[PDB]
Amino acid sequence: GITGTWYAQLGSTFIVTAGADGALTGTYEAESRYVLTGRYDSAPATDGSGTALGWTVAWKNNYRNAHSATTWSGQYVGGAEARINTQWLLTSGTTEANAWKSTLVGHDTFTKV
Amino acid sequence: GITGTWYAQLGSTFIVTAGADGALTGTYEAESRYVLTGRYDSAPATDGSGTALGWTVAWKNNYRNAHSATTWSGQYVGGAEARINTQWLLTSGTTEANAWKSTLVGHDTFTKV
Amino acid sequence: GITGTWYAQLGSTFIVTAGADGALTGTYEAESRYVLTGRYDSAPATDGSGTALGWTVAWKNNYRNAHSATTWSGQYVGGAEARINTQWLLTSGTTEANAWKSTLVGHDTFTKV
Amino acid sequence: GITGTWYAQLGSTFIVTAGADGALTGTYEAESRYVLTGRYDSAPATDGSGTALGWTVAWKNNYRNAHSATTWSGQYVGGAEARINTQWLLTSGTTEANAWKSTLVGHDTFTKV
Repeated sequence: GITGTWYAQLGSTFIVTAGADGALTGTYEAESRYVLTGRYDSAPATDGSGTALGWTVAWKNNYRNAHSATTWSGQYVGGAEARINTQWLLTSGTTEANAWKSTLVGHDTFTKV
Repeated sequence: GITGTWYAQLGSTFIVTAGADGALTGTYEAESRYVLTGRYDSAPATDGSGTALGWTVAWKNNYRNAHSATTWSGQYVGGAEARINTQWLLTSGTTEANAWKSTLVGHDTFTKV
Repeated sequence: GITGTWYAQLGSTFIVTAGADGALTGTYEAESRYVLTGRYDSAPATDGSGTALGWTVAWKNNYRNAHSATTWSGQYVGGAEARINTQWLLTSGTTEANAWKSTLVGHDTFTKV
Repeated sequence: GITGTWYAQLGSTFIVTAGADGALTGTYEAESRYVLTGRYDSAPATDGSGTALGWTVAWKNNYRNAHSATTWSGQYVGGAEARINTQWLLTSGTTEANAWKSTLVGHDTFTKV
């Protein structure tokens, strides 16, 4: 259900493998490819509710470093129109005095199509 | 700097290893111990700003399953009074109609002491 | 531009008056009608960016009291397909020990249609 | 309980009047003084839980305009060490393409002292 390629409304793509142990591993997109890691409920309830998950990307790679990281929190909904609904937080490293403006909040939805 | 044991203001403890590759691995606390995974800026700026990081915990283990997950986003600040400042999002798996009440937001600070 | 009736994707409706002073006043929907109050940028930039605003609703009225309140933060975008894009926080009054689970985060978009 | 002067951990001050109707009116601090408006639970539960409230400030005044607004969501806790605990969202007006980076999230605590 979760393993495979997902597309965000804006162009971004993520490729992920969901292990039997509750692990998420993959990449977020060559100068713009980045490593991701996360966890998920490997035994969800059967009564129709979604499957909880989360993952992180640090924005550094062989070609650039933005000195920041994003975390996504949300749930997988199965079916014909499968989707992953998230909210995210983006934190940048800052000095002592600019800490208050260090974190962005947003949201996103991913589909298979 | 980041490897080691951290304590949250409320009692929670987390033990983490920061790899050379930008990886975070460890545990969050036996019936209450859980696996965590994340990423961090392995080459931060030198001008005094903090080090960006994030991690995820799925709330399932050999003893219980709360059908949910938490993600933490924030930064490490070094020195004599080292600390990690975060904001977090907690998502539970829900039905279609209760999705709107699915996600909590909060914050936390961790110290070495 | 902002004065008038707005509809949320789920059925909710809000009626608002934007004063010359930067004030927002109106109602959010008879047992389910509630008073709202807010503020907005009464002199936005001309270069195409949106108009910042925010408002609050306390969930008490002559017929019920849910001991909570929601605040919306976002921006107005003008044109043929005018819209207001927000993120919101919902806080409930809690005891000392359950404070950590006191606040929900979500998002919403409103249209004229 | 709520009427009066409150001080944030960083220097900011806010002066507010809580009406019998569930209204909040006041100012947030002369070139740096701004109008605020909000709402609160005028009949909270008696079992010890806090009193839910929210307010908004638009960052424009006779001396400057930052084309943005902040909303605060949280609760009042009474007693000898009275306090107001909040989380806030700050939205700036942006173009179509920079919308994703438009909103900051943070937190704050206010005291009487």
